[PDB]
Amino acid sequence: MVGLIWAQATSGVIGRGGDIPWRLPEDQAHFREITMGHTIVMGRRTWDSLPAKVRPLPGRRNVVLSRQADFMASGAEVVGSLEEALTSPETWVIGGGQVYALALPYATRCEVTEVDIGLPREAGDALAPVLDETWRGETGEWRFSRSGLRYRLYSYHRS
Ligand SMILES: NC(=O)c1ccc[n+]([C@@H]2O[C@H](COP(=O)([O-])OP(=O)(O)OC[C@H]3O[C@@H](n4cnc5c(N)ncnc54)[C@H](OP(=O)(O)O)[C@@H]3O)[C@@H](O)[C@H]2O)c1
Ligand SMILES: CCOC(=O)c1csc(C)n1
Ligand SMILES: [Co+2]
Repeated sequence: MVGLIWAQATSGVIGRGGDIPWRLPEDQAHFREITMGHTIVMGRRTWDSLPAKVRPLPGRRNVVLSRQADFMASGAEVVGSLEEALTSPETWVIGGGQVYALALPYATRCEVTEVDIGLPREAGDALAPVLDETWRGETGEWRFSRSGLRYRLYSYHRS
Protein backbone atom coordinates (compact mmCIF):
# COMPACT_ATOMS: atom_id res chain seq x y z
CA MET A 1 0.00 0.00 0.00
CA VAL A 2 1.36 3.42 -1.02
CA GLY A 3 -0.56 6.34 0.45
CA LEU A 4 -0.21 10.07 -0.06
CA ILE A 5 -0.82 12.43 2.86
CA TRP A 6 -0.98 16.23 2.63
CA ALA A 7 -2.76 19.35 3.82
CA GLN A 8 -3.91 21.87 1.23
CA ALA A 9 -5.57 25.23 1.14
CA THR A 10 -8.92 25.28 -0.62
CA SER A 11 -7.02 26.49 -3.72
CA GLY A 12 -4.75 23.43 -3.84
CA VAL A 13 -1.65 25.20 -2.48
CA ILE A 14 0.42 22.92 -0.23
CA GLY A 15 3.73 24.82 -0.02
CA ARG A 16 5.18 28.28 -0.51
CA GLY A 17 8.77 29.50 -0.28
CA GLY A 18 9.94 26.05 0.78
CA ASP A 19 7.63 25.84 3.80
CA ILE A 20 3.92 25.86 4.65
CA PRO A 21 1.84 29.01 5.27
CA TRP A 22 -0.17 27.50 8.15
CA ARG A 23 0.24 25.08 11.05
CA LEU A 24 -2.65 23.08 12.51
CA PRO A 25 -1.59 21.05 15.60
CA GLU A 26 -4.53 18.74 14.99
CA ASP A 27 -3.24 18.02 11.48
CA GLN A 28 0.25 17.33 12.82
CA ALA A 29 -1.29 14.86 15.27
CA HIS A 30 -3.25 13.20 12.46
CA PHE A 31 -0.12 13.07 10.30
CA ARG A 32 1.79 11.42 13.12
CA GLU A 33 -0.97 8.88 13.76
CA ILE A 34 -1.24 7.83 10.12
CA THR A 35 2.49 7.64 9.38
CA MET A 36 3.85 6.29 12.68
CA GLY A 37 5.60 2.94 12.33
CA HIS A 38 5.58 3.02 8.50
CA THR A 39 7.87 4.11 5.69
CA ILE A 40 7.75 7.84 4.95
CA VAL A 41 9.09 9.05 1.59
CA MET A 42 9.76 12.73 1.00
CA GLY A 43 11.51 14.86 -1.59
CA ARG A 44 14.85 16.41 -0.68
CA ARG A 45 13.30 19.89 -0.47
CA THR A 46 10.82 18.61 2.13
CA TRP A 47 13.66 16.98 4.09
CA ASP A 48 15.47 20.34 4.08
CA SER A 49 12.29 21.91 5.51
CA LEU A 50 12.43 19.71 8.63
CA PRO A 51 14.45 21.29 11.45
CA ALA A 52 17.51 19.22 12.26
CA LYS A 53 16.26 18.68 15.81
CA VAL A 54 13.13 16.89 14.54
CA ARG A 55 14.57 14.54 11.89
CA PRO A 56 14.43 11.68 11.28
CA LEU A 57 10.77 11.64 12.22
CA PRO A 58 10.73 9.07 15.05
CA GLY A 59 9.43 5.54 14.70
CA ARG A 60 9.38 5.66 10.89
CA ARG A 61 11.70 4.59 8.08
CA ASN A 62 12.65 8.01 6.65
CA VAL A 63 13.47 7.94 2.92
CA VAL A 64 14.61 10.98 0.93
CA LEU A 65 14.43 11.17 -2.87
CA SER A 66 17.28 13.12 -4.49
CA ARG A 67 19.09 13.18 -7.83
CA GLN A 68 22.32 13.91 -5.94
CA ALA A 69 24.09 10.57 -5.60
CA ASP A 70 26.14 11.73 -2.59
CA PHE A 71 23.42 13.71 -0.80
CA MET A 72 23.60 12.88 2.92
CA ALA A 73 20.46 12.86 5.06
CA SER A 74 21.52 11.86 8.56
CA GLY A 75 18.93 9.43 9.85
CA ALA A 76 17.36 8.74 6.45
CA GLU A 77 17.97 6.66 3.36
CA VAL A 78 18.63 8.72 0.24
CA VAL A 79 17.46 7.06 -2.98
CA GLY A 80 17.63 8.24 -6.56
CA SER A 81 14.40 6.59 -7.63
CA LEU A 82 11.03 6.38 -5.91
CA GLU A 83 10.64 2.69 -6.74
CA GLU A 84 13.57 1.82 -4.46
CA ALA A 85 11.58 3.06 -1.47
CA LEU A 86 8.44 0.91 -1.90
CA THR A 87 9.50 -2.29 -0.12
CA SER A 88 7.54 -2.01 3.14
CA PRO A 89 3.94 -3.17 3.69
CA GLU A 90 2.71 0.43 4.19
CA THR A 91 4.43 3.42 2.60
CA TRP A 92 3.37 7.04 3.09
CA VAL A 93 4.52 9.72 0.66
CA ILE A 94 4.67 12.89 2.73
CA GLY A 95 5.59 15.45 0.03
CA GLY A 96 6.25 17.77 -1.49
CA GLY A 97 4.60 18.76 -4.76
CA GLN A 98 7.11 17.09 -7.08
CA VAL A 99 7.18 13.80 -5.19
CA TYR A 100 3.37 13.60 -4.85
CA ALA A 101 3.14 13.81 -8.65
CA LEU A 102 5.85 11.18 -9.05
CA ALA A 103 4.15 8.84 -6.56
CA LEU A 104 0.53 9.10 -7.67
CA PRO A 105 0.68 6.12 -10.11
CA TYR A 106 1.69 3.87 -7.19
CA ALA A 107 -0.90 5.27 -4.79
CA THR A 108 -4.20 3.81 -3.61
CA ARG A 109 -4.89 6.15 -0.67
CA CYS A 110 -4.80 9.92 -0.27
CA GLU A 111 -5.35 11.36 3.22
CA VAL A 112 -6.13 15.01 2.51
CA THR A 113 -6.56 17.77 5.08
CA GLU A 114 -8.40 20.70 3.53
CA VAL A 115 -7.63 23.95 5.37
CA ASP A 116 -10.26 26.69 5.05
CA ILE A 117 -7.76 29.42 4.20
CA GLY A 118 -8.26 31.74 1.24
CA LEU A 119 -4.85 31.43 -0.37
CA PRO A 120 -4.72 32.16 -4.11
CA ARG A 121 -2.14 30.13 -6.01
CA GLU A 122 1.11 31.87 -6.93
CA ALA A 123 4.06 31.04 -9.13
CA GLY A 124 6.49 28.83 -7.26
CA ASP A 125 3.80 27.32 -5.04
CA ALA A 126 3.81 23.58 -4.48
CA LEU A 127 0.40 22.11 -5.27
CA ALA A 128 -1.64 19.08 -4.38
CA PRO A 129 -1.72 16.47 -7.15
CA VAL A 130 -4.78 16.20 -9.36
CA LEU A 131 -6.96 13.15 -8.59
CA ASP A 132 -8.77 11.80 -11.64
CA GLU A 133 -11.97 9.74 -11.86
CA THR A 134 -10.47 6.49 -10.55
CA TRP A 135 -10.34 7.94 -7.01
CA ARG A 136 -13.30 7.58 -4.63
CA GLY A 137 -13.64 10.30 -2.00
CA GLU A 138 -15.02 10.24 1.54
CA THR A 139 -15.58 13.59 3.26
CA GLY A 140 -15.33 14.37 6.96
CA GLU A 141 -17.14 17.14 8.81
CA TRP A 142 -15.69 20.63 9.12
CA ARG A 143 -13.73 21.06 12.37
CA PHE A 144 -12.25 24.10 14.12
CA SER A 145 -8.50 24.00 14.71
CA ARG A 146 -7.19 25.74 17.80
CA SER A 147 -5.13 27.76 15.27
CA GLY A 148 -8.42 29.41 14.27
CA LEU A 149 -8.78 27.84 10.82
CA ARG A 150 -11.44 25.32 9.95
CA TYR A 151 -10.36 22.04 8.42
CA ARG A 152 -11.79 18.75 7.26
CA LEU A 153 -10.32 15.41 6.26
CA TYR A 154 -10.89 13.69 2.92
CA SER A 155 -10.01 10.02 2.53
CA TYR A 156 -9.59 9.07 -1.13
CA HIS A 157 -9.25 5.41 -2.08
CA ARG A 158 -8.87 3.38 -5.24
CA SER A 159 -8.22 -0.24 -6.09
N1 LIG B 1 1.07 18.69 3.54
C1 LIG B 1 1.74 19.80 3.11
O1 LIG B 1 1.15 20.90 3.06
C2 LIG B 1 3.13 19.59 2.75
C3 LIG B 1 3.83 18.30 3.08
C4 LIG B 1 5.24 18.30 2.61
C5 LIG B 1 5.79 19.35 1.99
N2 LIG B 1 5.08 20.52 1.74
C6 LIG B 1 5.72 21.67 1.04
O2 LIG B 1 6.04 21.30 -0.28
C7 LIG B 1 7.12 22.16 -0.74
C8 LIG B 1 8.23 21.30 -1.33
O3 LIG B 1 7.67 20.59 -2.40
P1 LIG B 1 8.71 20.64 -3.76
O4 LIG B 1 7.79 20.13 -4.81
O5 LIG B 1 9.17 22.07 -3.86
O6 LIG B 1 10.03 19.75 -3.52
P2 LIG B 1 9.88 18.16 -3.06
O7 LIG B 1 8.88 17.40 -3.88
O8 LIG B 1 9.81 18.24 -1.57
O9 LIG B 1 11.40 17.61 -3.35
C9 LIG B 1 11.77 17.98 -4.66
C10 LIG B 1 13.20 17.38 -4.78
O10 LIG B 1 13.05 15.97 -4.76
C11 LIG B 1 14.04 15.40 -5.66
N3 LIG B 1 13.39 14.86 -6.84
C12 LIG B 1 12.26 15.33 -7.52
N4 LIG B 1 11.96 14.59 -8.62
C13 LIG B 1 12.94 13.60 -8.65
C14 LIG B 1 13.19 12.54 -9.54
N5 LIG B 1 12.38 12.30 -10.62
N6 LIG B 1 14.25 11.69 -9.35
C15 LIG B 1 15.02 11.97 -8.25
N7 LIG B 1 14.93 12.94 -7.32
C16 LIG B 1 13.86 13.76 -7.55
C17 LIG B 1 15.01 16.55 -6.09
O11 LIG B 1 15.94 16.61 -5.14
P3 LIG B 1 17.56 17.25 -5.57
O12 LIG B 1 17.29 18.73 -5.85
O13 LIG B 1 18.23 16.93 -4.27
O14 LIG B 1 17.90 16.38 -6.74
C18 LIG B 1 13.98 17.75 -6.07
O15 LIG B 1 14.67 18.97 -5.93
C19 LIG B 1 7.64 22.92 0.53
O16 LIG B 1 7.01 24.16 0.53
C20 LIG B 1 7.09 22.05 1.65
O17 LIG B 1 6.90 22.76 2.86
C21 LIG B 1 3.76 20.62 2.13
C1 LIG C 1 1.77 19.18 7.80
C2 LIG C 1 1.05 17.97 8.38
O1 LIG C 1 1.85 17.22 9.26
C3 LIG C 1 3.11 17.73 9.63
O2 LIG C 1 3.21 18.36 10.62
C4 LIG C 1 4.36 17.45 8.80
C5 LIG C 1 5.46 16.70 9.28
S1 LIG C 1 6.58 16.62 8.15
C6 LIG C 1 5.86 17.48 7.00
C7 LIG C 1 6.48 17.77 5.64
N1 LIG C 1 4.62 17.92 7.43
CO1 LIG D 1 -0.55 2.80 10.66
